[PDB]
Amino acid sequence: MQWYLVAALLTILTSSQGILTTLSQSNNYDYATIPFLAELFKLSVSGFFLWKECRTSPSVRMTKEWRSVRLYVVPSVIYLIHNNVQFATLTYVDPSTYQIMGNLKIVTTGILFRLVLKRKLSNIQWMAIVLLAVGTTTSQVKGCGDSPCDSLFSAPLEGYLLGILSACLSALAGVYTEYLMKKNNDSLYWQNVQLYTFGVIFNMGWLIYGDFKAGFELGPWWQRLFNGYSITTWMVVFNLGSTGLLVSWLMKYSDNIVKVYSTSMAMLLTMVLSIYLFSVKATIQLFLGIIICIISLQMYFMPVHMLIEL
Amino acid sequence: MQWYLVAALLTILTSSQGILTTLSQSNYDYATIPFLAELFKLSVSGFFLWKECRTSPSVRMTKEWRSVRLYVVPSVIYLIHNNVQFATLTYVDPSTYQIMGNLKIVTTGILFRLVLKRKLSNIQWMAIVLLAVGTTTSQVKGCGDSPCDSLFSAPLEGYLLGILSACLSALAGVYTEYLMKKNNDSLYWQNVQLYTFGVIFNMGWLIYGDFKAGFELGPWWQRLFNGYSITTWMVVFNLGSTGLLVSWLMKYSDNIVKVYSTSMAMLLTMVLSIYLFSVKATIQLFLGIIICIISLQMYFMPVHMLIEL
Ligand SMILES: Nc1ccn([C@@H]2O[C@H](COP(=O)(O)O)[C@@H](O)[C@H]2O)c(=O)n1
Ligand SMILES: Nc1ccn([C@@H]2O[C@H](COP(=O)(O)O)[C@@H](O)[C@H]2O)c(=O)n1
Repeated sequence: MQWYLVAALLTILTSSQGILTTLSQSNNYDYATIPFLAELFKLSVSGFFLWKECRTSPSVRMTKEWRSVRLYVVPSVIYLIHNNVQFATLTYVDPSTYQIMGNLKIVTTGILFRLVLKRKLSNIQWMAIVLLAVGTTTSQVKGCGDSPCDSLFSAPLEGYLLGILSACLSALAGVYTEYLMKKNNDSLYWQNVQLYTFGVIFNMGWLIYGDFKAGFELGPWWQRLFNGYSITTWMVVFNLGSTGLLVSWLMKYSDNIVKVYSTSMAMLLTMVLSIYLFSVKATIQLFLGIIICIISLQMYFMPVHMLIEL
Repeated sequence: MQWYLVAALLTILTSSQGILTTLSQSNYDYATIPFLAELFKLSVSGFFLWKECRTSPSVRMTKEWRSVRLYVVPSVIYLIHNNVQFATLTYVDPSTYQIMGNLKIVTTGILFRLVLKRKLSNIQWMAIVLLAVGTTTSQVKGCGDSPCDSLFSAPLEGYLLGILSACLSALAGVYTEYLMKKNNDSLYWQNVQLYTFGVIFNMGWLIYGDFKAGFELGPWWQRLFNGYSITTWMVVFNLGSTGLLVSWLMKYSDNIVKVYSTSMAMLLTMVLSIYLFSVKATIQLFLGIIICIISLQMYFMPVHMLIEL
């Protein structure tokens, strides 16, 4: 119920789906179908709570007018375009280069927060947003004697340009979602229901397109849907659903910058946990990135009188 | 130089590329490795051919298009095979697909008799089957395995294509043996022709893939080295190595020695995965090994040793 508990919980669970994905990714299923099931989980859990809210509550705010309902399409259109850009990018860059260009969403959300959401940021705060992006990048940077030597700056221009466009779309999606939640006095569960309906539709249309690409002659998406699905596979479907509901909560009762701080701190926690479990070699880059990020946290969230005291 | 040392070495190295693949499958494209692996074999064969011509008084080499053009066929089969493999996986989970893979043992068996016209005793036929049964046994999904593959409950297309896949797989191998043994030619010249067409077709595949997206995205040659770790290069060499041994066996041995090596590699991988990846040893592993060890004895044991005390 407090934004900082939800944000902390999102951090805990964003790193859970991180580890559970790799474990489940032990050589058996389709990660094309999970986002569909993950959306279906969110759509049906939101609908449940909407139903329960209508039967429990004297008044439930719900804008049924197509003027406002149709606007929940946009995020899905952005995310569709985003997925094409992501796929396009990876045909110029190795996934590590792509993973590290991903920290640009922190600055692009920053900018669109100001531009689209028209919200005010101090200079100290702007410097924190940048520090966060720099701090996360720092932890990811390829250390000495790393077998996949990514020759820096030596990737094709298309790669760099698309990586940048990817981050702008990623940010735009999140920032537009916040707009939708906060533009209405409506119920969180009704906003979710509309949002995640269009997501289900578009996820589904994607899989139908994929089947169209092979002339519908091969196996259809609905038949294949459950193939290889272990328990761990189902854990991440729920886990991806869970975190997605928290993101919506924060889109309503918080902001994108709290989101990207949660997401960023999850990525650091994952690396810290990977040392004890997957036994990954701890590096100075991890150490440094954490300190930058902890300080980036304080800068942005610390009350401005605490910044100035002894 | 002795077939049984090469076969044993192929077993050792077929399981090496097995582990090294998963370890490296930790950043790259497994679409491009077969291309580099073929290039390695083509250029290592060419090297030894060159060296053989400069070292040897006489080198047997049939340059006539009548016989050179026949080295295309394996590549055409393997191309069709890869389409079938991809098609299959859109009806079945990879485990179901992996376990249907033991049918290549019986399909090589049959085509050995049909295409290569070679003679098998009944004891030998029973060994070929036992091998396929023994490998399947080790793979079978044990109690409390999270991906519960509802047996027999897959689509018909899946089962039918899995079967067709095995026939093509076998046909490719059996036809290769035909090519090696139909000539008195140099191993290195047979490799050079074989692996030239393989390079060409591997390359045409990647060009097709780029055509499928209108050549608008990243081209295969630019992308070729992306994500390539040292580990990645180890399996490229390792996949090249084993492939040269397969050719040796296509010439101076037979497909059945191949599939015994491949099968025993798959068992060794599971045994090694217990100490390294710490996979839980099962009775199915234990049973499959005993079946396979006995399947080995049956096929290779001299028939007087089978009958003594
Ligand atoms: N694999 C995926 C995953 C998501 N998407 C897009 O993202 C949207 C789903 O929303 P989220 O995944 O952001 O919850 C869909 O509208 C879909 O177009 C996709 O096109 N391919
Ligand atoms: N990923 C792969 C690997 C091989 N192949 C096919 O297999 C042939 C290469 O032979 P090997 O890789 O079996 O030595 C090529 O002609 C190619 O058409 C493919 O089409 N896609």
